[PDB]
Amino acid sequence: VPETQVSILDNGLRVASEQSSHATCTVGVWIDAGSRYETEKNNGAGYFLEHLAFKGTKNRPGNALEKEVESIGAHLNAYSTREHTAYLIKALSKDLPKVVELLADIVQNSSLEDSQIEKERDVILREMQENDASMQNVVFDYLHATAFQGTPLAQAVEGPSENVRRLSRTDLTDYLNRHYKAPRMVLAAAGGVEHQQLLDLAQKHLSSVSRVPCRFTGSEIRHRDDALPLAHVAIAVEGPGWANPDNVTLQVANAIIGCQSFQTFNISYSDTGLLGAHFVCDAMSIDDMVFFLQGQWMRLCTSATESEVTRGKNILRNALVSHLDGTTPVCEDIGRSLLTYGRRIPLAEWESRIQEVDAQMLRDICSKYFYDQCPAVAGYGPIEQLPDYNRIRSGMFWLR
Amino acid sequence: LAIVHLLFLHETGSNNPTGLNSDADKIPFHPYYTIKDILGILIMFLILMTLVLFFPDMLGDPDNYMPANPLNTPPHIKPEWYFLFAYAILRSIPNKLGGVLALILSILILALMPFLHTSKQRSLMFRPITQILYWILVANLLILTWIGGQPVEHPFIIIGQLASISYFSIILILMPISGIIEDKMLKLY
Ligand code: HEM
Repeated sequence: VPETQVSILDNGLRVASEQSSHATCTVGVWIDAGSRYETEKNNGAGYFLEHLAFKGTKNRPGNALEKEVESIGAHLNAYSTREHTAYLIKALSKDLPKVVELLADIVQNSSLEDSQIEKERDVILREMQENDASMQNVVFDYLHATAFQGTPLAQAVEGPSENVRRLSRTDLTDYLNRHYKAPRMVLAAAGGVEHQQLLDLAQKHLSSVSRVPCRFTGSEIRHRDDALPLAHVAIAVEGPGWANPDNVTLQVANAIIGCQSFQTFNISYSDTGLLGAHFVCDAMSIDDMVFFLQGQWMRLCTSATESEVTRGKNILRNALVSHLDGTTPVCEDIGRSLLTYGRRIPLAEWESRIQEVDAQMLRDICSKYFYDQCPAVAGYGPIEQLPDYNRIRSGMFWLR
Repeated sequence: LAIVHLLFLHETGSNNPTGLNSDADKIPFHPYYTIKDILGILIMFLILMTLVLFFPDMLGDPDNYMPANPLNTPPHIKPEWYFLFAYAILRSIPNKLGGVLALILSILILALMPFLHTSKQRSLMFRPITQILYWILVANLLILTWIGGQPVEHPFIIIGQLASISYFSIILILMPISGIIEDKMLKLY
């Protein structure tokens, strides 16, 4: 697998690329700026700037931005999490010259027309009025609120309608001018790109970007609404983090676990996270599932089996992202790797960290993170038969 | 009969001190209320062992430590305390039969109690006049417990006669009339 080569410019912006023989490319800008860096007075600034970022910059007033990136034939894209913001373009490699200049405008020289600001406010607000339809997102934005009470990690990416309505260009300008620093930025490219050409384009454009205790609280939120047909319940404990080595032995544990829609998640933030399971079931069976889940976590903690570990190591092995997955998937990995680890971890190092995992250290790490821990519980729907906190806390351990 | 008592209750669930439908707020019992029953068991054992190990004869009668003599009858015969309320009633009614019947009714009046409920509110948490009548009922139950102890002579007898009259009149007459008045005060009747 070709190595990911990283350079660093005056601004501090990093320019990471991983050349591949695929023909198109996914060039993106990552920024270490999310809802965790907001201070409850600008709780929707990143989301609303993510809406405003494609509505024209000085150089591209009006629909120019979308038009050109449309003409070139590039499906631009963007997203915001609690810690990272990404603006990426998938385009024919030859178009890097413009895929990069366009990205430069989007990060700097952007224009937040107040007129547009008004509309985006309405857009965000109205969607939020309906964002309630995404029960799962709701469950996961409370599994965050009740687990990180009193911290900037409880607040959602979208923010409360309140802030959305109460936001102005200057505020946005601040978030833009405060959390868009060049040392906190990665220009990532994946696919048919040359690293020297991309470095020269980053020196030509984007060389102007200015250079400048999270806690988990074992708790419970229960939103009871009996008119909903199905119930969604998420139970999590404190994830190790992004950099913690044991994350890998925890991923194998998730691969061992894999009622209904019983997914499993290991969400990681800067030295924190949520490790757990989300399941949707008919109200009458919520109790059973919650118990089954526990029994399983407990199984790994005291009774793993090399065979199953293997099953888990292999599934993890087929999850690692690679040139095969495509440019975007890879870029995305390049941007997150340079933002979180500070380097791109190659797949050989991932394979080494997977093959060093055995059953004994898996049950040791699972006992470190699951056994006798206070979970965060978030339920939405007909959740009366969902057990309260003593029964779940008692199910977090075995007498035997 | 206690197993039948528990069954006839689970069909309906326990009541709450507000007297309202508690279906919106119910919790488990094992992890939540058991530690409460265990604590109550511990406190009851504390009172039982301080009754046994420190004052083993404050509730019994000394004359029970003599052997049974049919030729002598202890001059002061009193049934044990918890039978006293009944004892008072029996002594109060002049007629022997009357006493026996009233005595029985004393216990039975309770069974008769679910047919005397004339209020639209189940509990007495929001019913102050019937609360006053209830505490007057507890008061003259304590009075009847005391009278039983007292010997037959003035004025213990009259109190006994009144206390019994007041007991039956509060349970039979005063509480449903008070519940009607309380329903009238809330613009319900
Ligand atoms: C043999 C003695 C008795 C025993 C062992 C007994 C035991 C119990 C138990 C274990 C309960 C369930 C727990 C509780 O509600 O606190 C209960 C409830 C109840 N008992 Fe008794 N009981 C006895 C006598 C009586 C008597 C004499 C009455 C009537 C005056 C009575 C009326 C009730 C009622 C109404 C309830 C339901 C209380 C409620 O939930 O509102 N019991 N009993």
